[PDB]
Amino acid sequence: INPVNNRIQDLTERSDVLRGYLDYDAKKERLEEVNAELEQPDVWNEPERAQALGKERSSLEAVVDTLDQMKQGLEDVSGLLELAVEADDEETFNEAVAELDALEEKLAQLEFRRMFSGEYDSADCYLDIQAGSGGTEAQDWASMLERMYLRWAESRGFKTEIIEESEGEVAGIKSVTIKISGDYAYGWLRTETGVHRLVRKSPFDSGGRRHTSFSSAFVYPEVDDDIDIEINPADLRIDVYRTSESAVRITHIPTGIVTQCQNDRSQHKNKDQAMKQMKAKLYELEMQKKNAEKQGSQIRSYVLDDSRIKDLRTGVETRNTQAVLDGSLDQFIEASLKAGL
Amino acid sequence: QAYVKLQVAAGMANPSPPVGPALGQQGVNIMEFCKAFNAKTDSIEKGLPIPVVITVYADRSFTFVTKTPPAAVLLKKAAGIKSGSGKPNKDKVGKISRAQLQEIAQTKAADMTGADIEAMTRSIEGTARSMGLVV
Amino acid sequence: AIETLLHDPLFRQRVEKNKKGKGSYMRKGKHG
Repeated sequence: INPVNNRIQDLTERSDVLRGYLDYDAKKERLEEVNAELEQPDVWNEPERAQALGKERSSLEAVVDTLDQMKQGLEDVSGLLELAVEADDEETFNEAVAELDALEEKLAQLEFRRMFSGEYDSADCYLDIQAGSGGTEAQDWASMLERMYLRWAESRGFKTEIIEESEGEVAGIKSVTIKISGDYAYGWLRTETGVHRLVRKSPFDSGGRRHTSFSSAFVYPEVDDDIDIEINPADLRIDVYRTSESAVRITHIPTGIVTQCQNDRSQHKNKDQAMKQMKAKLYELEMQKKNAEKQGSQIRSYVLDDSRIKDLRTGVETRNTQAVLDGSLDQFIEASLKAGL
Repeated sequence: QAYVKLQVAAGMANPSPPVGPALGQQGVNIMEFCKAFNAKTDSIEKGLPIPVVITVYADRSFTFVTKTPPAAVLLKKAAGIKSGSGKPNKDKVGKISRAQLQEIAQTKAADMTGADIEAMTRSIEGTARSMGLVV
Repeated sequence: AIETLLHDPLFRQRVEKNKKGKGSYMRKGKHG
């Protein structure tokens, strides 16, 4: 029974948290005005507007209505439990124990929905880790980052694959494209776009000086065969180069951004892949622009000397640096998601 | 004379956001209809929707006779499911027994314009199938 | 424009000046 007891309160707490996150009062207010408008018969004369209003209302009701249900459902559960306690009957107790699960599940689902607001969160994505300016150290850092990300993916249950890798002459990697694959990958990883500041004492340096390196990650979802926009054949440049004949680089002239592929064996396959990547990138850029219209790049700082990692924007610190490196970065990502940046 | 069935759950008194102008399009007031609905409810269980005849006379005093609860909701209730099915032939969400369906059928008989309950049962079965539940 | 962003001086590899080692020597301390 102790676990059951624990579950009643915990669920309630999480519901409360969810409500807080929502900032439900505003939503309620919106619903109210909207409801009033709907009630007025002159709104339906203009059809499109009316439709829009209707659309607005229902969601508002439903989020709020869901919350209400949770509040009420929880209460009911509590009452049931109390009843069971009072009247020493097994069946009632069992019922009390059980009924709560469903509510919890519902709550979880709601939370998930809230989290993944964007349209392309569900789809798989292309992580892209490019090393810093510095030199060898930067490359090393990039490599480390890549390793971390792959481990994270593995932990999740994601199918990783290296689309492109460019190696650093001494050590590490100059740059690397990685295709992750699985359910809602982009929804997690889209937050982790940006620059990552490594700060450590350089083993590649002869002296024991403390170096500060950077590396960008850039994440974009796979949008092939669904999206209507296509690259203009004149703006698209194809280019071939040697593996490390097979590989293919693509270039776009107006925006001035490139994408490549070397994983496939023949040229044709590679080119197609590149095209796919490029279009996705374009889509991402367009959406970003849109967002901006509607409306520094460093996201995390890994300080390995003092042994603290601190996501900058969210403001969450952890000292288990090694763990984080090994792919225990879920915590940061979820925080980021919650924040809604 | 302006007769249409268009409403939600019986327990929700004065459903203005679901229905709104549809009930109060004609000269009859929004208060009255809701009140009537409430009155009707006291003899039966809350939670479920209920349709009713809306013969809107010129005197602003309407006659009304309730019908049986919605076919769908009743069907659902014996099944024990909230969401029915999305893409039912590809994968099955649930399933129903015929006896239960038959039982369900018999209780509606007053509103059902038909002598044979067998027919009703088969209709119910068909409906269930459509929804996405192989009998 | 990610490569250009990485290029900016903002993100150039800093190296912390020594206090006891090679570049140790300060002619004048932070305070007298």
